Formats: sequence, C-alpha cells, structure tokens
Amino acid sequence: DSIQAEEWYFGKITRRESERLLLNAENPRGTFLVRESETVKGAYALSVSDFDNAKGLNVKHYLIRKLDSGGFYITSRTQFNSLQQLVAYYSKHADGLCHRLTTVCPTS
Repeated sequence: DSIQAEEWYFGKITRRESERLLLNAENPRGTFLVRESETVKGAYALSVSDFDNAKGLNVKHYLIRKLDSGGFYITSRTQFNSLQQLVAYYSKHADGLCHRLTTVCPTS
C-alpha cells in the first residue's frame, strides 16, 4: 500500500545500480523498477530495459514528477494518484515509453 511495500520499488539506488540490475540479458524487454530521483529532489525515476535497433540492450530512464498537491506523472496530461497506479497504467500500454512495463526487476 505504501510504495515501500512494492517489489518494483528500489528506493535510493543510483542510476548506475539501476542499469546493472536492468541490463541482465535474461530480463525480458520492459523489465523495470522505480527509484528515487538523483536529479530532481522528491521526484522518482522509472528505469526500463529495452532492446534498441541501433544500440541493443539499453536502459531508458523516465522522470516521474511528484505534485505537492498530490499525484504523479511523467507528463502533466496523464496524471495518477499513486506510483502504484502509474505503474499499472504503463504496464498495460507503452503510451509513449519505449515499451510497456512487463517484468518487475529481479533483485540484487
């Protein structure tokens, strides 16, 4: 219920560590996690594995903005009341991302 209970929530890990976890060649395309942003205080980052036509296995990082008035978004036109809801939504369809979210990042 709290974000801290969610298996895809890794909290305060670095961008480099997110890539280490996500770049496993075993992870399906759209393997993901959510971490605290290291660039924007109080924001989150959605880190997603991908297979790029030119660069092969790569990780894409999307900034999730947090509103003081409540709510989260990658883009202000598609807002959610929780990170849980945002994850559910992007798990259904890419809607802009490199791929829909498919697999919770296996751990380390």
